[PDB]
This record gives sequence, structure tokens and C-alpha cells, in this order.
Amino acid sequence: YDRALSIFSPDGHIFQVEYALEAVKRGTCAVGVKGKNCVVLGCERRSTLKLQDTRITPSKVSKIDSHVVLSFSGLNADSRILIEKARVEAQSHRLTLEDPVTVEYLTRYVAGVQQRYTQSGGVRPFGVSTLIAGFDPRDDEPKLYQTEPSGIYSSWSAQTIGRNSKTVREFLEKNYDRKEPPATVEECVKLTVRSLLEVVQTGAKNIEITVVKPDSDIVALSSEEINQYVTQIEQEK
Amino acid sequence: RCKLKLLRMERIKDHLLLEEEFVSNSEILKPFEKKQEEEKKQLEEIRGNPLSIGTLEEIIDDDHAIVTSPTMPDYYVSILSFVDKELLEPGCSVLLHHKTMSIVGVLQDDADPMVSVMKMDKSPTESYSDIGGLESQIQEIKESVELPLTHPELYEEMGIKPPKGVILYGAPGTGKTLLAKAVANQTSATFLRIVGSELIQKYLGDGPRLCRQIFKVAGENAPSIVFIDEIDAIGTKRYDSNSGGEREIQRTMLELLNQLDGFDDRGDVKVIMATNKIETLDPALIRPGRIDRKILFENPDLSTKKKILGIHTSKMNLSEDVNLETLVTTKDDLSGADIQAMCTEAGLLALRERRMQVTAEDFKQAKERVMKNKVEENLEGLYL
Amino acid sequence: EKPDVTYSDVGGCKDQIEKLREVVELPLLSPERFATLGIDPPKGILLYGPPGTGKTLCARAVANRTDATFIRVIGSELVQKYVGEGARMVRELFEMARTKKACIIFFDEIDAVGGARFDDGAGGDNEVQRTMLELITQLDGFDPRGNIKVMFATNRPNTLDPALLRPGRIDRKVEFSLPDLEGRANIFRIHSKSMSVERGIRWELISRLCPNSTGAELRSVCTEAGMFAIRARRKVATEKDFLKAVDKVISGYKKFSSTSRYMQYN
Amino acid sequence: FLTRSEYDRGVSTFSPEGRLFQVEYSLEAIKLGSTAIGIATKEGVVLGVEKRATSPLLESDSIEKIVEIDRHIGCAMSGLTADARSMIEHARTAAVTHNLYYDEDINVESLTQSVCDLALRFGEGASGEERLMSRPFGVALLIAGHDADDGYQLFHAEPSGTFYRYNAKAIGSGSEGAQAELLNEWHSSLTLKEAELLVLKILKQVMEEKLDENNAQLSCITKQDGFKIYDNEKTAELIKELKEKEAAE
Amino acid sequence: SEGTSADREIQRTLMELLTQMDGFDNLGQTKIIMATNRPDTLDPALLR
Amino acid sequence: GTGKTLLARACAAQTNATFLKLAAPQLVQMYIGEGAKLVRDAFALAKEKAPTIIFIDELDAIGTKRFDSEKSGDREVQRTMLELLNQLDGFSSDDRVKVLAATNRVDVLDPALLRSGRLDRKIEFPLPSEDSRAQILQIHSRKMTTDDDINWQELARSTDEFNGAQLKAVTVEAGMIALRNGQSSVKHEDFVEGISEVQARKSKSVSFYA
Amino acid sequence: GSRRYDSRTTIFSPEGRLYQVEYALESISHAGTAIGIMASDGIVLAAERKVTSTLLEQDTSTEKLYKLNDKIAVAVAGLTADAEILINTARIHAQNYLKTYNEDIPVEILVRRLSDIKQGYTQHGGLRPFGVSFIYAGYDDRYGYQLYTSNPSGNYTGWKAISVGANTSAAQTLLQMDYKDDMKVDDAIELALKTLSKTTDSSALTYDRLEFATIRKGANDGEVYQKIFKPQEIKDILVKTGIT
Ligand SMILES: Nc1ncnc2c1ncn2[C@@H]1O[C@H](COP(=O)(O)OP(=O)(O)OP(=O)(O)O)[C@@H](O)[C@H]1O
Ligand SMILES: Nc1ncnc2c1ncn2[C@@H]1O[C@H](COP(=O)(O)OP(=O)(O)OP(=O)(O)O)[C@@H](O)[C@H]1O
Ligand SMILES: Nc1ncnc2c1ncn2[C@@H]1O[C@H](COP(=O)(O)OP(=O)(O)OP(=O)(O)O)[C@@H](O)[C@H]1O
Repeated sequence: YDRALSIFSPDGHIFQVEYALEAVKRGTCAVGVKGKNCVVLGCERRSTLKLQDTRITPSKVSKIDSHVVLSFSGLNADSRILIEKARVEAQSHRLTLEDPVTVEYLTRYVAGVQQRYTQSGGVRPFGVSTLIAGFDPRDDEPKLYQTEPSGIYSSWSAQTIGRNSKTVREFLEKNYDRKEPPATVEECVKLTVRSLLEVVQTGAKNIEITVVKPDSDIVALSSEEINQYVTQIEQEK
Repeated sequence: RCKLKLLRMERIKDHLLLEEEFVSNSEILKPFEKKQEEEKKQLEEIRGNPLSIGTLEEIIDDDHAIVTSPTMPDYYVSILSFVDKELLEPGCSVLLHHKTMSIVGVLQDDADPMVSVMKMDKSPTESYSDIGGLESQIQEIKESVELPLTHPELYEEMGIKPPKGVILYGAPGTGKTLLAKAVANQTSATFLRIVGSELIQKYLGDGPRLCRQIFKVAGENAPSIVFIDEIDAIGTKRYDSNSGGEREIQRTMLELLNQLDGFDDRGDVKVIMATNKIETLDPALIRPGRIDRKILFENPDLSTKKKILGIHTSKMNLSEDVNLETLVTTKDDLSGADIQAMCTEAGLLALRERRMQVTAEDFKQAKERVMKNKVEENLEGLYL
Repeated sequence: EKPDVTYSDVGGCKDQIEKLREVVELPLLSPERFATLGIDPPKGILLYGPPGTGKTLCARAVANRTDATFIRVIGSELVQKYVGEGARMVRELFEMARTKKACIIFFDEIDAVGGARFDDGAGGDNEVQRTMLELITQLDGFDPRGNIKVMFATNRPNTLDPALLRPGRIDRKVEFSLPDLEGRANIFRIHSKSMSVERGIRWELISRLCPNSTGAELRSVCTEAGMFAIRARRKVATEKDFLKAVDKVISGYKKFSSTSRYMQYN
Repeated sequence: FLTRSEYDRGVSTFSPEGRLFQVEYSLEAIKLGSTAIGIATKEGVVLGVEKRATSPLLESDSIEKIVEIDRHIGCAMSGLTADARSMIEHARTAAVTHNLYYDEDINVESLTQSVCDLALRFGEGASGEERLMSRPFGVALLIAGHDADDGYQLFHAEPSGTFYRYNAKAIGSGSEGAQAELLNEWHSSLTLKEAELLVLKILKQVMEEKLDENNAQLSCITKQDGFKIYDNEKTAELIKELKEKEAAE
Repeated sequence: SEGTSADREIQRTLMELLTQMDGFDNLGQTKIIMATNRPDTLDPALLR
Repeated sequence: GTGKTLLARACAAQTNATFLKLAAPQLVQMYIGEGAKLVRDAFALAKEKAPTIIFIDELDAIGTKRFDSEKSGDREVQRTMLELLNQLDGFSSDDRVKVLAATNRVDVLDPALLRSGRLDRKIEFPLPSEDSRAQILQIHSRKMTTDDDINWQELARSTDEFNGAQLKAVTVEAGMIALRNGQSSVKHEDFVEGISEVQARKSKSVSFYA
Repeated sequence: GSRRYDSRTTIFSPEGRLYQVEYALESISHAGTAIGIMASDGIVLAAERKVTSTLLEQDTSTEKLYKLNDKIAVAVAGLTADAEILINTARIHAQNYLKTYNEDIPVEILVRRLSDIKQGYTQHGGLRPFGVSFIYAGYDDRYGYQLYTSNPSGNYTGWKAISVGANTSAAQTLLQMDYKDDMKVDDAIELALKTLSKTTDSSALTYDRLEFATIRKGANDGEVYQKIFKPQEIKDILVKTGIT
């Protein structure tokens, strides 16, 4: 097989990149907001279905190195091929050039990965959009990037992708400030919970929060924790 | 006392009016007795009986005409006695004299079984705010449909031509259908409504005569508002392929461009089109100035759906139990036809009980049936 | 009967309408100059180009000026239920126009009925292509057109007959164009001179803001600005409302695909 | 959408046009390009790009369409910028290859010719080169540069595989509006700060926000200082001194 | 007869031939010689 | 463009033979047994007024290649094709009745018109030749007034593959240009600029590498 | 030629969605039901055969049930041919893991590997999917008993109670009402049986139409006894629960 699954369109596009963006629209919603000394990725999980084992099943936030997290929206099945490439590149960087990867280098790699499956024959793009966030090593600047299935990469101050992202994005213009992040880690978490409660709704059990602090500390806050943070927002509102 | 007050005035007046006209029938003929009475005698003798129906093909300006009768024989008749030649002109049905055929007058005209589908017999009993909410994308349909009929004054100040046309587009169930019938109640001018599935036919040539007609009637009985409901239906519906197909679709489209506009200089025919296949139309259709302000509708937001759900639950029996706001929580960027089907289904739960009450339990149960429809022609579960 | 539209009101202020005035308009006024020349005077013209360029608007302008008979045809009006019925229609229409003295037949929207001839071997296109042929056989004839000036209005040159587009019976053929950066300024002055606006404005400004565009947009820049006029409750139109309106039309054009699209196949 | 296209089933198939349709479509993706303006003089070449703000929450000072090939050649991308992620690496490789084999600064024209030979390699397998692409690139470059053999040169590289040497060219969406002004205002008797200010004149007209250094970026290639990306503080000064002289009218 | 009315005019006249050719109407010393320029135009009840 | 219809009228009138004017689309009628009856009466007339030449202009309207029709009103059209092939057979009183036929294309004809007995001699009208073009130009230009500095070879070199309708359309177009300068005599520099203004094609299109 | 007749079935729809995946999911509710119910002491896997005839031999048949290794067995529902292949791919993967680390595979790892295999066929190469759904019962020490379903797209989620195949919606409703977090294996066996008695696509529900298998902690010394039952041991525990 060497026949195209990418047929050029007279519109100034490729159909399959437009189809791949819709597929991303229909995916679960991710928020990213970076503090002054943290990153915070909040993601919706549909836990609406009952008798779900949640212990054994991976969160929709995957660590790809000891200080770079990747969250995603769109085709869940497809995403895992990207996560396996990216973990592999992370070691290769240590092998041949030494030190851990930079968030930028890894983001670029991801960018070239999704890009490839557009331009090559025999393959269709991936309809998966990533939020790549993290720290560079020896550094303490949070750097929050977004890559999208067009194979276009971006830096962002805060971003959201997924379902009904627009509703959260308008909220984020108005409650997060370009000039000032919220400075405590805790307030940043609650700003993102407060944002999540627009579309997600339906109790606080469909909210999951991963917080990363520099020096390679990725911890994910449990349901119990969230429960306390949500109730606060609830009372104050 | 609040119904009665209305009734007491209006009934007594319809009873008097009726009675008035009985005594009055006789009274019509009294101010004359030879001043008009005599005139009537003169016209009648001329006419005699039967007055033979003809069809007038064409006039000649020497006081004659060529009729072709539906009984076969053509006749070179004379336009004589009690007739204006300005009420004559192709298409007329005429009264002929049963000895020598002279056109004594024109009184007969005969309606089509296609102008019967077009013309409506109702005035809409529902009015506006029966899907209300998204009530700022409705002043793009009442500042260009309602208002230049209501006020010439505003568009005289600014001068120039006043508005012309709208294309309504968006998700299905987001009110498009009711929008059109809600402006026709307020304006009260001739409301034509045609389905697009009737513009697609299984016979050629008659396709174009139908589409050419709608605006010709429309300009005649001006002002008119022509609702073309569903112009998304022109490329998805088609019968056979040998009197259907490309050819028949292309021709009806071509026809419709002359009508709107075109060269006709017909009557007022504001246009309202509902669609959601807007890219199966021409660039000379979605051309500006046959569309002016165009209206996009998307799915309502969370606080909009609270406007929608309180319209619908006013007509229903209520309790202190009922809580609207948690029904809102569950639905997330869904149509107000979805929300209209839960309230219609909630009384289906009341009907099923045979209990006259409607409770919070009845609204939540039918919300589960409404969400069953959405995700079960789905079979992915969680997005694969 | 000839609808009233001034000759200075036109769908496009160009030298293109002047070329019309040498083929159609002038040998009706003066066939004296074309006798002195001795040339056969040109009769036919093709009017073509993108929608919204007021294709049919300059031919309403020219219908005001010439005062000849206008007999207008719709191409989708030429197709009837049974085949060869429409054969009757066209033949008869042309012979009525020969009897008529100083007349013009304006072929509008003859994209169906006027299209290219080709074979299908099982089609239902053949029955339509009978009437397509009936249009050729009348134009050359076995006699000439004795003062019948012939316009054909086509959206599309993309498909046409090559014997309804032979160059001796449609003579000079005029491409109608998109207004220039000067041409939009002219159009939009015909349109805002007609509107009450607060003096000291630029009609040049509004053209720049616009990309290469139609004047049918410039007729709707005013009218949508007029609706932003009534909402502010102004008798007058100012600069501020004109800005909102330029944004409104352009955003819509992109969203659909109003320009550089002509659809159909025949 | 759905505009008549008779043929377009092959990715190279003809067409009563006399030329391929797919190549034509590639050029119709550069009219959706964010506008890149470039004025070439005999004293230097200025590459200006509108960074393009999409959101107030997007950091628009971190994203840029100035891309360095090497110190003596700069390049600007407009169009579909994912396609330029693959080619710009290739071009940087290329330059380096020349410095390995010949220990010399590569000609601007030569370098331009190389990504064109890359640009033409769409297909299902044919000719001397093995096809590895299958759809044509939908991106155009403005390779500027300086060599000490033919001076300042500026090239417009096409997805077609064609290169035309320009003396100034703007591409992108506002291309049509730009090239009217270039025709009258350009000449060969310009000086560097009168050109620089010309980039910001024309940038002003195709601006969809307003002009400030939070959505516009300048960059140069100078003979004795090389390719230099102008920072925002420096960029600001010039934008204000335009605004001083436009208020002298 | 998904076409025009012409094609059920064909049909009325064709049915008349079949009752003649074989029916309670019988032939005879009457012979059919049928000359055609292509025989796969025909209805197969005229190939019979 | 080659003046198919023009030639046949001119030559049939010069030599005298009863010239019947029939346009093939007129045989198509939505009537059968009356539309089909113009054909019948067109032989009956013609055998009285014999020797006569029956000129059918176009022959695609009744000259359908189709005779395998599927689901269409093309079996109505072909009954005037079939009735034509019957009376173009001898049962005598047709030995002196002829046919001229002009048609735009000859790839659309029925296999029962490939055959001799119908139209036996098959004449092609070719695109003009070098000598032929020069002649054509002089025949139109005889009608109008020219100056005496014209060279008919110059104009004919500079037009290559121009059909007779385009060449009629240069000659006319020259006196448009004349009128606009404002003359009363038509220069030899005008016919050259009518080459560009009116052809058949507007330029060589946009080329970006052709 | 070839490009002309190319199906192109691995392109996105306008919805962003993959028609052939859905078509695969449509066709597995035409195959029999396989259910997993996780008890706290073990895992019951209960499958209803999609064939039955009195002339059938359905006694050596293990036509839904397969051992991948002695600690992780599967229930198969769908097109059996495609499924057989993956089953020996899986064995090859288990033994590989065992070669290199000299330690049995955790359930987490083998379910991720099969899933990536599926992912490849829908992602490119112009192929049609492998239309199979596996219910993995397995024991590992690291996370205990773990129960899993995977679908032809190649995506997995853990479950405490699941149903696949025929009447998925139906079986799910039932499971939710009659589940309790911690059960004995017997109570589970009972429940496994009971759900299939209310969902059976023929009125009758019998032992010879049940394949039924467990993994039990009734092996002493913290080991797990994989048991695929004989149909005559199924017959007794079906009379126990009083169905027959
Ligand atoms: N805002 C609302 N308030 C009350 N009823 C509403 C509202 N929106 C829609 N509905 C109701 O939903 C039903 C269908 O809506 P309608 O036909 O008016 O619009 P539409 O968007 O074209 O959808 P569809 O054409 O599929 O019915 C009607 O009974 C209508 O009144
Ligand atoms: N070039 C222009 N100058 C002035 N007015 C223009 C111009 N172009 C279009 N218009 C406006 O557009 C209106 C309608 O155009 P018209 O119907 O006459 O055009 P057209 O080019 O034949 O297109 P179509 O036939 O497809 O409708 C005109 O009445 C006029 O107000
Ligand atoms: N040999 C010629 N001499 C002079 N002018 C010529 C000559 N032949 C043709 N022309 C010019 O070309 C015109 C077109 O000719 P005519 O209509 O007879 O051609 P045809 O090939 O049957 O085309 P159509 O039937 O499509 O109109 C003539 O009216 C005449 O002006």
C-alpha cells in the first residue's frame, strides 16, 4: 500500500485535517493554566458510567518524563501511539546529547509526529490534540504548550481544548489575567476547578486534577482532595 | 371575571351586528327605485342566461377578442356591453352571450390545487416566545421582516432601499420552524408556506412552472412573506433519476434566481428560508441583497435553556416539588426541541398514570428517555 | 415594459458599458454612421462574469435608454413536460420578434437550455438538448435577423454551446469584471449620495477596507449600516456604523463561499 | 466548496488546462497565509511578519514565523506552517552540507533551488527521485539572504517548484493590497531606515488588529552583522516614529 | 413508462399483437417477416 | 464557422432546383400522428415538385445515435428518425427527390445513416487554409469602404487557424475601431487590432510557469 | 486500474469517525453474550454460546473461552477467525515477557499490547479491523484481580461488572442493581447465571449452552487455580441456583 489517504482539496485545505479537528471537538475537555511556579492541567473524566474500575485504569494525564506531562482530547485509542513515541524520544535525548529533554524540544517532536501522518502516503492524520506542559531542568519557568492535529504547535499563557472549550475560554479571558497568574498553588487549582464546573457539572467526581511543581514532582490529587476544594468554591459562589 | 370582561363586550356586539344586517337587507334597495333599479334591468336583458364560460387567449384593440372555449370551437367574439378592456388580458375566464357571443363581463376566476397548497387557511394561534430564549438573534428577523412593513418612517430618514430577505440556519430543533410562523402572526399580511419536497417533483417542466408561480402570486397579493421551509431538501430528495436527477434540481434553482429576484419587478415577496445545507445552494442565492442580514443559530447555553424550560412548564400543572434548574444541569448544549420533547413526554408519564398532577419525578424520567435517543443510535459508549 | 433605472445608476462604472453602447444602442439611434462605414453593424453580445456585478442591472439601465421592445426569456422556462413542446415555443417567439420592428431579445439565464451538446446514449438530457438546438437554427436561420439585437446572459462560460458561442452571431463579447479600487469608490458614491450621511466622509476608505469585491456588497454595506443607524436612533449615518458593516458582510462571505464559485456542470 | 473540478482523481492527471490542478490548489493556500512582507534593497533585506494574535490568552511574543536557516540566509514562512516544519529542517541541513563539502557560504539562489527540488517530489513513484510525498506542500517561502558574490538577493519560492527573484514581494492574504503599493513606492535608490519604515507602512494596511509589537515582528539580514531577529523593544521605537511623521500631515 | 406518455402508447399497441400471434385468435396462412436493424432494442415478448 | 448553411443556400439558388427549407428540430413535436405527419407530407409534396433538394439544417435533433433507449421520451423522438429511413428507401418516386443535410458534428449519427442510399457522398468542411483566409477577408471588406494601403496577405499571415466566423468578426471589428478614432475610411492598422479584441479566447490565460 | 477500485475505508467521515469500527461494534451484538462479574475472592466468566444444535458437539468446544497463560484467560465474542490470530499473538507476547524478565506478565501490560495491535489496523494500511471483544479475567499480585474489556478500536477500560456481545445495555442495568462490592464466588456464580437467564436470546438457558469458567483463591498458599469446568460440573451448579 502506498496509495494516498490524503487527497488535496481545492479549498486550500486537506479534508482529513478538517475531519481530524472535528474529532477533537467531540473529545473530553482539558484546561491548562500555568501559575508562577506550577502548572495545572484539569481534565474531565466521564465517570458517569457506574461500576467502573478507576484504580487500574490510567488517568487522562500521562507522564512522559519525570517533569513533562501530556494531557489529550480526541480519539483515546489513537493517543496511545503518540505517548509510546514520545517516551521513546525522551530517553534518546539523554543517550546521545545527555540531560533530560526540554519542554520545547519534546513539543516540537510531537509536532513533527502528528505532521508526518498528514504528509505521508498510506496513513491518515491522528485526530488528537495534546496539551504538553512541564518544566525545563535547571529551570523553574512553567512552560505550557499546545500541539494540535494540524501538526502546528503553539505556546499559550492558558488554553483549553475538547468539548465546549469556547465556553471555558471566554471564562478564562475574564478570570485569569495575562499579567498576573494566581501565585499560590492552591488558588491556581481552585481557579481551574471553578472553570471545570461550567461544562463538567454533575457533582465532583468527574473532575480530576494533576499538579506539577518543578524539581520533577508530578502528583495527582485524589477525589477526596478535590471534594474539599470544590465545596469551598461552592460555598463562596 | 378576567375572561368575562372580555366576553361581555365582544358577544353582545356580534349579536347586535347580526340582527342589524337582517333588518338591513331590505334597506339596501330603498335609496333607489329608478336611479340604480332601472340600471339593473338594462344589464340583465343583455346578459340573458346561460352565460357560457370561455377562456380568453388574447385581445385585439378593435373591440374584439379570440376566445377558445373548453367545449372546442374557437369564436371571434366582440367585446361589447358592460365591460372594461382593462379587466381583460390573458388568462381570463369570460361570460359569453348564448346567441351571438359577446363578452358581457368578466366575473369567473378559478383557483389551482397548487395555489391551494401555497395559500394558508390559518393565522398562527401560537405567537412569539413559544421557543423564546436566543432572543437577540430574533431582532435580525424583526428589523428586516416585520419592521419595514410596520414603519416606512425609519428607512425614509436614512433613505435608500429597505431590507430584503433572510436565510435562517443552524442545528435542527433550534426554533427555525416556529420563527417563521411567529412573525406571520404579528405582521398579518399574506403568508405563503411551501415545503421544498414539493418543489422537487418526479415530472420535468412542471417543476419550473411551480417555482415561477410562487413569487407571481406573491407579488400580486403584496405584501407577502413567502416561507420556503427547507431548501436543504433540494439535493437529498429525488425520486427516479431519469425524470429526477441533476437536470431537475438545476432548472428549479435557475428559475428561483429570476424570481427573487431577477428582472421581474414583482410585488413584495420578503423571503424566509430555513436550511442547514447552505452549501448545497448557489453563490447567486447566498449572494448578498437577497439575504441582507443572515442569522446563525447554534445550540443554546446553560442559562438560555432556563428561559426555554420555563415557557414550556407554564402550560403544565406544577408543584413545589418541581425543580427546573437540575433538568438544566444534565443537558449540555442541546436543542430547545429536545427540551420541548421532555415536557411533552412528561405529560405522557401523567397520562400513563392517569393522575392529573406533574411532578419533579415526571420531568426527570422523561429526561432519561430524551437522553436515550441521543446516545443510542451511538454504540461507542466512551469516545473511541 | 421597460423598468425605470437611470443610466448613471449601473452595476459597474466602466468602459465595458460603452462597448455595449457601440454594438446595441447606437445602430438603433444612428445606423447613419454604420452606413458611412458601410460595415455590417454588430448585433449580438455576451454578458458574462461573476454574480453581484449587476449583470442584469446594466441591462435594465440599457432598457431605460434605447426604448426598444424588451422580450425576456428564462432558460428554465423553456422546458416542458413533453419533448418537442418547447420546440414550438422558441420557433414561434423568434418569428413574432421578426414581425416586430426595433426589438431586442434579452437571453436571461440560459445556462440550462443553451448548454453544450454531448451524447449520453441513455440520458434524459437529449430531450432537453432538442430545445438547445432549436436556439441555434433560428439565430443563423435561412434569413438574417432584421433588426433583432441579441443579448445572452450567462453566469458561466464554463459550459456553453460552441455554436451559440461562435463569434459571428454573438459578435463582440464583453467580460464584465469586479470593480477596481477606484470602481468601488464610484459605486459606493452612487449608493451613499442616495443615503443621508454626515458630511466629511471617505468613500475611498470603505473601498480599501474591503478586499476585491462586488458592488452588491456595497449596496448592502449601506443598508446594514442603516439598520445599525436605526438601532442607535440616528436619522444620519456616521463612520462608526460603517465599520461594523464592513466586518459583517466579509465574515459571512468567507464562512460560506460567496465568491470564486459558480456551481453547476451544464 | 463543491466548485466544478472535472479531473482531480489522480494527484497528477490532466486536465484540459495544460497544467496540473493540484499544483494550482497549493497556490490557493497561500491566500489564507498570514501576511509576510519583504522589501529587498541594495543595503539589506527586511523580513517583517505579523505574528498573529488569536486570543488575548495566546502568548504572541513566543510564536513567530521568522525562521533562521543560517547566519547569512533568513527565511519567512506563510501558508500552511506544518508543511514548513518539514522543509525548514531540510534547508538548514542543506546549507550545512555545503559547508562541510566546500567550506563556503551557500548562494541564496542555490539554496532556493534546493527546496524547490524538494517541493517537486509529490507522486505515487515516478522519475529519478523516489517519491516519499503524495500530496504537494501548501507553503511558500521568502528566502532572503546576502552572499558576497551577487549581493542581497530575495527569492519567492513556490510549492510549484519555481523561483522568481524579486526586488520586493509580499505574500499572504493581503497580498493583493500590498503589491499595488509596492509597484509605486519601491525603487532602487532606497536606504535602510526608509525601507524599514516601508515594511511598517504596508504592514499597517494589512493589519487586522492595530500595529504594536505584540503582533508584529521585524527581522533583517545585513552583510556585516548577519541575520538578526529584531526584539520588541527595538521594534516599538520605529512604529512610534512612523506615528510621529504620519502626524505631521 | 417512467418516461413520457409515448411509452404507454407503445405498450397499448404491443399488447394487441400478442393476442393475434397466439391466442384464441389462431393463424393461419398468414406469415410474419420482421425486418429490424438491431434486435436487442426489442421487448423479449417480441423475441418469442 | 465554415459557412455550412451559407454555402448550401447560395449554390442551390444559383443553379436552380426546388430548395425545400426544413430545420430538423421542427420534426420533433410532442404530437405523433401530426408531428410525424410533416415527414409524410414532406415526401408527398416533394415527388410532385420533383427534382428537388431537401435541405435539413442540423441532423442531431432527429439524427439520434440512440435506438437503444432506456426509460425516456427518446422513443417519441426516434419515430421521426424511422419514418425518414422508410421514404429514403425506394418504393420509387424518390429517385428524383434528394437530401442535403448540414450538421455541426458527425459522430452523433445513427448507424443507418453511415450506409449509402441515404447520404452516399460525405463532404467534410475543413478549417481554413492560408490562401482561403485571405480570400474570406476580401469578401466582407468589399461591402465597406477601405483605404488603398491594404495588403490582404499581411492580415492572413498574422491569422493562423481562424475560422470564417472569426474572420467576419475581424472585418466588422475594424470599423468599430474606426468609428471610435472617428474616421469615415477604415485603415489597415485597424484589422490587426481586431485580431486581439475579438477571437474566440481571451488571451493565453494566467501562466505561473507555463 | 488499482487506485480506481481502492476502497479507501480508513479515512475519516465528516464526523471525524471511523464507519468500519462502528460496523464492527454493530456485528458483535449478533454474536453471543459474555459477561464478567468480579467478586472479591475470584472472577466469574460466563459466556453464552452463539451456536447450539443437538447434533453439535459442544463438549470439547472452548469456543469462547481461551487460556492466554495460566493466570489470564479471555472470553471472546465476535468473528472467531480474526480472534484466533490474536490469541496466538498474545501467547507469543506472554512467553516473550517471561523469557526476558523471568517473571509472569501483569494484567495491565498484556491488555495494553493487544489493544495497540488493533489500533494499527484502523489507523492505516487500508485494512478492515479485527472485530473481536475480549473480557480478560486475570490475577497478578500488584493490583490483585483485574477485569477488563477491549473493543475493536483498541481502547480499554477496567470494570467491576461488564457485559459484551448481545444486549449490552440490558445486562448493564441488571448488574448495577444486584452487585455488591464484596461477594463470595458462589454468589457471583449465581448472579452470572441469573443475568444470562434474563438476557438469553432463546427462552431456555442450559449448561450445554453455557461455557463457564472461574479463577479461584481456593488454591492454598496464595496461588490461583484457573478452572475451565466440564459441562457436567456446570449442570450441578445450575440446579443449585435453581434455574433448572
Ligand atoms: N425557544 C422556544 N420556546 C418554545 N418552544 C420552542 C422554542 N424553540 C423551539 N421550540 C418548539 O420546538 C418545536 C420545533 O421547533 P421549530 O419547528 O419552531 O424549529 P427548527 O429549529 O426549524 O426545528 P425542526 O425544523 O427540526 O422542528 C415547536 O413546537 C417549537 O415551538
Ligand atoms: N457595478 C455596479 N455599480 C452599481 N450598482 C451595482 C453594481 N454592481 C451591482 N450593482 C447593484 O446590484 C443590483 C442588482 O444587480 P443585477 O441584478 O442587475 O446584476 P447581474 O450582474 O446581472 O447579476 P445576476 O444577473 O446574477 O443577478 C443593481 O440594482 C445595483 O444596485
Ligand atoms: N467562404 C466565405 N466567404 C466569405 N465569408 C464567409 C465564407 N464562409 C463563411 N463566411 C462567413 O462566415 C459566416 C458563417 O457561415 P455559415 O453560417 O454558413 O456556417 P456553418 O459552418 O454552417 O455555421 P453555423 O451553422 O454554426 O452558423 C457567413 O455568414 C460569412 O459571414
